[PDB]
Amino acid sequence: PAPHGGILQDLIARDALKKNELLSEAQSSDILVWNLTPRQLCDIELILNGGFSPLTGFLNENDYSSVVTDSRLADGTLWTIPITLDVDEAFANQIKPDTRIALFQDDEIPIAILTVQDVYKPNKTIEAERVFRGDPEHPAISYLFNVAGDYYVGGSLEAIQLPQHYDYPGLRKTPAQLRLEFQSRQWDRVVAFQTRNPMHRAHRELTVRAAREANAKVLIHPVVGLTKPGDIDHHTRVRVYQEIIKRYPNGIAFLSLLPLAMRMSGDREAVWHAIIRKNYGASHFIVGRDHAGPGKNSKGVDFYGPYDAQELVESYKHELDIEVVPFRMVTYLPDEDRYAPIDQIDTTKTRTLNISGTELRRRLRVGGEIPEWFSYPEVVKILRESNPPRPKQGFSIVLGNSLTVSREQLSIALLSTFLQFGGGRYYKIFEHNNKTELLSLIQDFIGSGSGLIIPDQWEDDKDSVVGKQNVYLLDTSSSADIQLESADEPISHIVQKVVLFLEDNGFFVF
Amino acid sequence: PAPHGGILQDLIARDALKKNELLSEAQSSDILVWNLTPRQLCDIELILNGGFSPLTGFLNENDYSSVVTDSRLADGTLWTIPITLDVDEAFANQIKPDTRIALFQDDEIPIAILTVQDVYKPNKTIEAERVFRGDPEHPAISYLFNVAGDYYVGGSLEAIQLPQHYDYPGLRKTPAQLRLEFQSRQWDRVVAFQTRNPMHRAHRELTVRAAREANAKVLIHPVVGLTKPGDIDHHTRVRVYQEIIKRYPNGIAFLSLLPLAMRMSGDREAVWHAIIRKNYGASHFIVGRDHAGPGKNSKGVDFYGPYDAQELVESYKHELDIEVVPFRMVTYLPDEDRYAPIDQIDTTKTRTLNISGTELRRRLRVGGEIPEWFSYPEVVKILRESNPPRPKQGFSIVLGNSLTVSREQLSIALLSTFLQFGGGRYYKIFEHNNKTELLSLIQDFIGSGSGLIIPDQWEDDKDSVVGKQNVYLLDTSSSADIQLESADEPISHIVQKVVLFLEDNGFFVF
Amino acid sequence: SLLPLAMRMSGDREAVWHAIIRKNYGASHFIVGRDHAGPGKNSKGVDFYGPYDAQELVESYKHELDIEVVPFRMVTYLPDEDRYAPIDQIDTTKTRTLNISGTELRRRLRVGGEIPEWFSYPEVVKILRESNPPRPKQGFSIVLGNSLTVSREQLSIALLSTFLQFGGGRYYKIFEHNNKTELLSLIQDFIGSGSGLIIPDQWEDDKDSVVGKQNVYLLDTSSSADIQLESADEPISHIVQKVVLFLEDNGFFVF
Ligand SMILES: Nc1ncnc2c1ncn2[C@@H]1O[C@H](COP(=O)(O)OS(=O)(=O)O)[C@@H](O)[C@H]1O
Ligand SMILES: Nc1ncnc2c1ncn2[C@@H]1O[C@H](COP(=O)(O)OS(=O)(=O)O)[C@@H](O)[C@H]1O
Ligand SMILES: Nc1ncnc2c1ncn2[C@@H]1O[C@H](COP(=O)(O)OS(=O)(=O)O)[C@@H](O)[C@H]1O
Ligand SMILES: [Ca+2]
Ligand SMILES: [Ca+2]
Ligand SMILES: [Ca+2]
Ligand SMILES: [Ca+2]
Ligand SMILES: [Ca+2]
Ligand SMILES: [Ca+2]
Ligand SMILES: [Ca+2]
Ligand SMILES: [Ca+2]
Ligand SMILES: [Mg+2]
Ligand SMILES: [Mg+2]
Ligand code: NA
Ligand code: NA
Ligand code: NA
Ligand code: NA
Ligand code: NA
Ligand code: NA
Ligand code: NA
Ligand code: NA
Ligand code: NA
Ligand code: NA
Ligand code: NA
Ligand code: NA
Ligand code: NA
Ligand code: NA
Ligand code: NA
Repeated sequence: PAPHGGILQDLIARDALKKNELLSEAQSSDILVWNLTPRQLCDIELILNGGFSPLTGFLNENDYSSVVTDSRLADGTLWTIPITLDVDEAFANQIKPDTRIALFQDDEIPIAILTVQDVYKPNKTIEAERVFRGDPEHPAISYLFNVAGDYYVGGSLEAIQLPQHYDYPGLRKTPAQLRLEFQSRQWDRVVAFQTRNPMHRAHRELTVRAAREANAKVLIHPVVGLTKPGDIDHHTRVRVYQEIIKRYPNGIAFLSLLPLAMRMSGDREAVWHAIIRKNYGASHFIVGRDHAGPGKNSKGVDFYGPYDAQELVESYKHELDIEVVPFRMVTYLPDEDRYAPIDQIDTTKTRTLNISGTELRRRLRVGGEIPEWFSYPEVVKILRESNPPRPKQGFSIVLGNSLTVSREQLSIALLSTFLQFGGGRYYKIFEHNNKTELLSLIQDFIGSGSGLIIPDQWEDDKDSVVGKQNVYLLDTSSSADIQLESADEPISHIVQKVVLFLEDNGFFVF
Repeated sequence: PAPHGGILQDLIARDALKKNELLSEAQSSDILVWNLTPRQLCDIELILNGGFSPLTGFLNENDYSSVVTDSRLADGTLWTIPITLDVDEAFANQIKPDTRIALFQDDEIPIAILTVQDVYKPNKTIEAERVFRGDPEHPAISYLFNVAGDYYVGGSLEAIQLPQHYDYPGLRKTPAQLRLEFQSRQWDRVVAFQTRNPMHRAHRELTVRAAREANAKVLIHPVVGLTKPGDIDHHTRVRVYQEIIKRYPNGIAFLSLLPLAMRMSGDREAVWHAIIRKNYGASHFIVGRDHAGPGKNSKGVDFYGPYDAQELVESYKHELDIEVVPFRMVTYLPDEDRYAPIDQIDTTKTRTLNISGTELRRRLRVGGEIPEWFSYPEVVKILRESNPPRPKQGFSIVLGNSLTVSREQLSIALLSTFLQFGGGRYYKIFEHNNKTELLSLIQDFIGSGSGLIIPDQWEDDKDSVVGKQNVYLLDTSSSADIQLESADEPISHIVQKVVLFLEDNGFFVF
Repeated sequence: SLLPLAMRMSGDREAVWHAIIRKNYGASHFIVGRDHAGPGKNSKGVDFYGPYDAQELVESYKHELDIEVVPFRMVTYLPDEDRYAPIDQIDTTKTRTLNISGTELRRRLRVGGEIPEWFSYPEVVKILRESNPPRPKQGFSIVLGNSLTVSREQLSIALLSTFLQFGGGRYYKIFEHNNKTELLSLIQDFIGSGSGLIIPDQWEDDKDSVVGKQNVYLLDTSSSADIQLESADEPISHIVQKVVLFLEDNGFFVF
């Protein structure tokens, strides 16, 4: 289908002959420079390659507000997610319209030249409410208030080069490249499958059903740009995708990585995803249950209805110009050993089975055995390997402040005690001295599977520098993960409590 | 048998009622304090519990020189290894005879009070030559010149408490305790087996043959104090011993950990070991091939003859007062599936098999399969788990100084590249900034199995702070582990060389 | 001992007959279980015979059969006790039973399912699977319907080349029958041999009887086509995908 807006805005192609010139300007000592934030690197790449057609830069206030309140660009073009260049007051103050800014990656690789149209201060509360539904726990809202700059810079782009990537060079196909891929294969019907999670059996069946329904080839188009916090890293997922793609009949599916930065904006994002997939050459786009939805908030309430996305996409059906293949909950049928859309069964006459993502991590963290019917063996192997069970996970024991015993001797005791257990885990007494360059290394070790014994707490002003993952506090306080009887409890006693606690949480298995 | 010298010098028992008094003196702000070095903690524990009877302190110059040149204490008592308290000039200068020094552990736990008899400066060259045979690569000689203090402090001890240990509290039996152990069991004949390596099938057979020859019960008495550099840590070995002990018939063997600090002094040490085991209650002591020997030097020549220890022990036979069970090379007999002393076979009429320690590590480092005949499965499992094969080992790539390319970009490229391989390894770009507190952490990560990408070298003055284990240098230099074509070689090229190098060395397996 | 008898599946009458035959052969006792010699149910789901008609009939001729009959009621499996037993001496709900009818049995055999260790011996199932292989090892035919407007020659080649890339030990062949019964009668032979046949044309209705309909699928725009096409001139790659996915859905292909 024709790219959204009618013209694929591949600016790399467009500006080719200005490459050298733009590059010179980008590195001229006079031009103002802004180093792109991670999400911005994702967005900038989708803008320059045509993935965000008709966009050709970051939204000015006129187009931005029109998207917030109208799900459309100022000219009426259907567009639900605002793509803006967020900066800080300090930087915002150095620019005026007509100004040319050089956009860099890692304060080293010049990506593009942005010609300023305007500099405004968005009302983040409206964007949060109208665009992401207002809930403060929503991933896009939390980003908007805690990471995003408070000033947006609307302006047009001139491409120097797409952001740099050293992993999967062959797989990050651009819209132009994907289209050629499909053509060389004479693929004129292609249903695209969005995803940010590893694909299990349900998904494989879902995608094949779609290929059959639409009479089209399958395009696995996963997001490797930025997804929901806590998601499985993309490297692991790519390994999973490349593995599961082999379960499809020969020459029916194609894999391509999408460097998109999701907002987990349920229904709006679904519309957005469809527009993006259309730009990339897809003729069909799948939209299953809770598409692009971030689940429930701490109160247990849904951020979106399980089918809001489908409803929203349905209402823009006649102007999306890409056919949507909707799916209802796809579940497992024990008694028949096969999956099927929930909308064509039940009646109690048939029993179903479903292993939610939650329950999935549990087995992964507890060494549980994931059902042969749920996912392929090769896939679980890859997953377990990236997210090992507790007995192979790292951790830290922080000797609380209330501790009255010798921190030095208690540290040694714990070290010697853990050492006798064996199991391949590496241990270390870790003195941070409140130095962030040491604090920031704590999760690195934990990530490496090592066990750390930290004799002292770090000042509260630095608590943010350390990831709380698998970090336990040994203290007399009520907020201690491992609570002590008294501040001067004898070491052997404290040691037994720490050992049994870790044993109870699966870190040790005898 | 009667402890060496006739009286078990269990000073903990002797000084019991002086415990409180000595403890008060040890913590009095006026007394001079010396914090025991690791090897000293091992020695101090063997002196205070009677393991070094008749010793009751660290050798004065008179007894020390008598041992260096006579293998005897000044009074004629047979004693081959000099046990001295080595300190530095600074400390030596603050003490005179009659002075009382407080000996601490971890500058916190008072171990004993030493009454000074003299302070002398030993001729380390003589001790090295007469006691350890002179070769500069010999472990005891390298320690003597690079770790030991240049001043010795002879003097008598008054025990406050044995050095603190939080691991294996039940297994570190003292001579008095072991003797009681044997008695409660009515064991009047016990053959002790010394060791610093994990026990394999050959050893199990060796020890059983001994039990049968001597008509005595078996005492597995391994060293957990200090052995040969590069040896398997004692925690792993203890796990191995506890595991292999189960392959003995019920109630024939006893396990006890010896906190001895070996000197790897072949024959002399053998004599010493025998004296030590006698003090501990053994009636028999095994002495196999190259007992307490450190193998060969870099030139391939033996530090000791494979049977020097046996010869030396034999010549002191009538005064050791503990029976020695000598063994010749115990090897494997394929054709008969069983081990046997080499002195009672060969003749070519029978083919043998032997997997030297060298070859042993190779399989462990290469994921090789260790023969069912060589060692028990449960044992190899424990070993592999502590010394994982290359595909699970950590490593570091240091971007050499000659590097002309962007260290920042080359770092990211390597990171992104390693990340796509998967396999449970954790990676990190590690910037040390020449800070030893960061440098000293490098081997910790490697030990944790992680892969580090270090963008810059560390000044040569700090090279000692980093263990060279699995640390590779990427440079154009000839001394580079991974040699580059030119300092400005393009990244993708450098990346391929690094990947293929690591792949060739087993770190990556596809 | 093998009995070269030609059954009539005549339930109760046949049971009487069987007993007479076994008596002639030297037996002193003859077993008569549930639905003995019965052909199950008809297309409407109704029984051809009562599950115990045979037993009743045999019982009424008891005094003149001169061979003793050992009657049995439904013998079923007892999970909780791991053992089988006549249904007439249990139930009461106090005990849970289990029964894998013959129907369900073929299903696993055709779907590669795993037959329970309690149901049959391993050595037996092995022999059965080997004689009645699962779909992924079964043969089949795709008949290019008459309504087909595309090049039958090119569509045949496409299907052949497509199936060939899957691998799995199956042998494929474009099979031209030319309405010759000597060729038609060979179709099931190949299917029986596990081979996959691509047949470019239908055979005249007057010969349809010469071919066993087993695993023979019709690719056509008609409603009676096993694999229904959108249009008679649907482009080949499209038709190929439909045929592949259909066969994949019916277990002939597994990836
Ligand atoms: N059980 C299911 N039934 C129907 N659709 C599903 C099911 N699971 C996942 N999907 C669909 O698969 C696509 C991607 O799934 P996910 O990676 O989990 O999440 S999402 O954030 O990319 O939407 C979405 O269209 C989603 O709705
Ligand atoms: N193959 C062997 N034949 C005879 N004796 C052996 C053999 N292997 C080991 N031993 C003996 O076992 C004891 C301890 O062995 P090791 O742990 O390797 O080294 S040692 O430094 O403690 O002697 C020593 O008496 C040694 O000589
Ligand atoms: N579950 C069962 N309980 C009692 N009898 C059975 C059962 N299954 C089979 N039988 C008996 O076994 C004999 C032969 O069984 P089948 O081969 O299945 O069928 S039959 O056509 O020869 O009767 C018959 O007497 C039949 O009634
Ligand atoms: Ca703000
Ligand atoms: Ca819900
Ligand atoms: Ca108290
Ligand atoms: Ca010196
Ligand atoms: Ca030799
Ligand atoms: Ca050059
Ligand atoms: Ca019935
Ligand atoms: Ca047509
Ligand atoms: Mg890129
Ligand atoms: Mg101790
Ligand atoms: Na179009
Ligand atoms: Na930089
Ligand atoms: Na359609
Ligand atoms: Na809703
Ligand atoms: Na349209
Ligand atoms: Na618990
Ligand atoms: Na201290
Ligand atoms: Na000399
Ligand atoms: Na004897
Ligand atoms: Na010699
Ligand atoms: Na004696
Ligand atoms: Na090589
Ligand atoms: Na009836
Ligand atoms: Na009769
Ligand atoms: Na179906």
